Amino acid sequence: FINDRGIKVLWEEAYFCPCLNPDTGHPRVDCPRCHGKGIAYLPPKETIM
Amino acid sequence: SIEKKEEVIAHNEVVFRSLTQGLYVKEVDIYSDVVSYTKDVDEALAMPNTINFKNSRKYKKLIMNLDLEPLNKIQKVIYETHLEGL
Amino acid sequence: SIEKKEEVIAHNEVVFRSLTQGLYVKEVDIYSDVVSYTKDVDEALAMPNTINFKNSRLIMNLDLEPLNKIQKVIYETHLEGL
Amino acid sequence: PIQDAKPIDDIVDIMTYLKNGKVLRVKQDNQGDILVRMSPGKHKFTEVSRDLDKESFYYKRHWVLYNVSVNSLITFDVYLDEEYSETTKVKYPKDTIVEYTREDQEKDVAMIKEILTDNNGNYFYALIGETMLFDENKLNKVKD
Amino acid sequence: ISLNPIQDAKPIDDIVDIMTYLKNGKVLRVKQDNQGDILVRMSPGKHKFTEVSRDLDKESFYYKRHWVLYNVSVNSLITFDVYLDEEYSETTKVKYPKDTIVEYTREDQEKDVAMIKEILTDNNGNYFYALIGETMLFDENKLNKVKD
Amino acid sequence: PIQDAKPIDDIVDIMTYLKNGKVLRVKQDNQGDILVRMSPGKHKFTEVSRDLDKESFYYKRHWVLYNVSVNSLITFDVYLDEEYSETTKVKYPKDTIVEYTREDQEKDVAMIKEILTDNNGNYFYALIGETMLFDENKLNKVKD
Ligand SMILES: [Zn+2]
Repeated sequence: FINDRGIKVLWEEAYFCPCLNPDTGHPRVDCPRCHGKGIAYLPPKETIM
Repeated sequence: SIEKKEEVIAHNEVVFRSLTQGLYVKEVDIYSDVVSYTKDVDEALAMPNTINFKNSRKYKKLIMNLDLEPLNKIQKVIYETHLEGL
Repeated sequence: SIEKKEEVIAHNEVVFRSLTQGLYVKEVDIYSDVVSYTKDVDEALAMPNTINFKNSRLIMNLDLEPLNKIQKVIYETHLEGL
Repeated sequence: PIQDAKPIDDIVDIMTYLKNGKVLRVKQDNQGDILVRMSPGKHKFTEVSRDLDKESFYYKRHWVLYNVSVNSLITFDVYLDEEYSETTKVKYPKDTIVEYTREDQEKDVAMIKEILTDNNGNYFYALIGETMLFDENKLNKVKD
Repeated sequence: ISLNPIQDAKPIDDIVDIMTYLKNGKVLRVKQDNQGDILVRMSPGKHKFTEVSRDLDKESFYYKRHWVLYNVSVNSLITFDVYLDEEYSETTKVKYPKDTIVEYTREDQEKDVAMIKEILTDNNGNYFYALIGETMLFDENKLNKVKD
Repeated sequence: PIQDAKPIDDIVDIMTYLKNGKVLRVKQDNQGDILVRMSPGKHKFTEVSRDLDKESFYYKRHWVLYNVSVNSLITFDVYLDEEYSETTKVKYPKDTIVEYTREDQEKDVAMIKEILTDNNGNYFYALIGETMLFDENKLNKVKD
C-alpha cells in the first residue's frame, strides 16, 4: 500500500559535522561535508514515501 | 638528563614557492593567478592547514600550477625539563 | 630544515627531595621543615637557584636532597620540502 | 605508444585486489569519478570516497560506507588508482565516434581504439572495424 | 542397517570463491536476516547483470524458476551466510548439525561436552551422531545443546 | 586445594536458611550479583539488595521488597553471603569451556570442574568427562 501510493524519493540521514568549532559551538562557513550548515549528511538511500 | 618532553604545534599552514623565481606568493587576482611575490616567509600567502581546514577549494587553480612548489610550514614549541643533581 | 630557532630559559630553581621516600616537598612548617610530600616533580616546592638566596636560607632538614631544576622552552620553525 | 590505461577485465581480479586492500578507481558516465575500497578491521564492508586527488599533508581522503552493486563494477571501467594517468592528451579519446572515409573513398562511421605516438607528440588512430592508422586531421568527430 | 552419512551444507565464508562461482554462473542461495531466503544468479548470455529469485526449489519440469534484475550489494554477501543451491536442501534439517558442540550423558551418570563429527540416519529417520572421545553413536533425544 | 565456593544444592535448605534469616547471594548471567533476604517482623516477605559489599560504618545495605521466583533460586547458584569468597584467582574458572588434547593426542572440547593448588599458587584443572589433571598451559580457552 505504501509503495502503491508513495512517490520515489532519496533519503539521507543527518549528523553533526566535525567542523563545529569546539569553543563557539558553531560551524565553519564552507567545508565539503556541509556547505555552511551546521549539519552533515550521509550517502543517499533510495526509498518510496 | 632529559626528564619530560612535550611538543606543541602553534600554527600549520601551506606556503607556495616558485621553482624558477624562488620567491613566495603574497597576492593573487580574481582568477587566483599571482599578482605579487615576496621573499619573506612571514609575509607570504598562506592557506590554513589545521585539521578542520583540510581539503580546501580556494586555491585549486593555484595548486595545479606546475611552476609552484607547495611547502608545509609548521611552528612548534617544546618544553624540556631537566634535573642536574646537587 | 630549521629556518629560525631560539632557546630561552624560563626558570632556574632548587627543589627539595626526600632521600628515603623519594617524594618531593609539597608543603613545609614554620621553619621550612616538611609537613607534606608529593610525587610530582614540577609541583614540588622550589626556590630560585641564586647565591643570595642560599645566604638567605638545604639548611633545615637531614632527610633532604637539595636538587637543582631548570626549564627550557624552545621556539622553532620548519620548512619541510615536498 | 602510451600505457596510460590498464583496465581490469575480470571482476574476480577486482575482488582479489579488494581483498588485498588496494584502492580502485571507477569511471562514471556524465558523472564524477569515484574511488572504492574495502574497510579494514573486524568488519569487512565496501567504502567509497569522492576525493580523487592524491593523499597529502594538505589533502586527506574521506571514506564512508555504501551498498555498492556488482553491476556497476562488472560494467564500468575499473583501474588501480595509483597506476592511473589522469589524461591522455589526444583530440579524440578512445570509444569516441568519428566519421572517416574508407579506402575506396566511401564514408563510414567508426569509434576509436588505439594509442600510438612518436617522440614528438604526433598521434595516430586505428578505428574499430579497421586495421590501418588514421591521423588527427583525417578523422572528424561525430556530433551527438 | 542404516542410510549412509548425510552431509551438512557448508556456508561459504570467503568472498573471492563466491564471486568465482557467480562468474561461472553457478547459483547461490542467500538468507537475509530481515526479509527472506533468496537465490542469486548472474544473467546468462552476453547481457551480464545480477538476478534474484524467490522460487526456492529444484528446477522441476513443472516448477520454472523466474528471475528479476536486482542490484545485489557486496556487503549483503559478506554479512549474510550464503550457500550453494546444490547443497542447501530439505534433504537434511538436522537439529544439531556437524561441528556443533553438545552436552551428552555418559554411562557414569556424568554429562560431558563433545562435538558432533559424523552424521547418519537409520531407515526410520533417527539421526546417529558420532562424538569426539566416544566410539559408539548417540541419539538425538539423549543429547543436550548448551547455548551461550 | 581451596574451598572458596560452597554451593547449595537443595532449595529446601535455602528456605531453611531463609527461615533462619541468614542473607543469601545469588549469581546472575551477564548481570549484577544480588543478595536476598527474608523480612523481619510480623509480615514475612522476601527482600532484595543490590549492595554486595560488607556492612560497615561507611556502607549500609539497602533492602526493598520483590516478588522473587523460585525458578531463579532452584536454577542459579546460591551461597551464604558471609561465607562467600569474592574470586578464585585462576586463568579458567569452573564451567569454562576449553579445548584439550586427549591421551591419544586427539583434540576434544571440555569444561572445567576442579580446584587444586600447591602452596606456591600453581594450579591444576580436571575436565568434565576426564580424570587426570591439566595445566594452565595445556588448556586453551574456547571462544564463544
Ligand atoms: Zn562541516
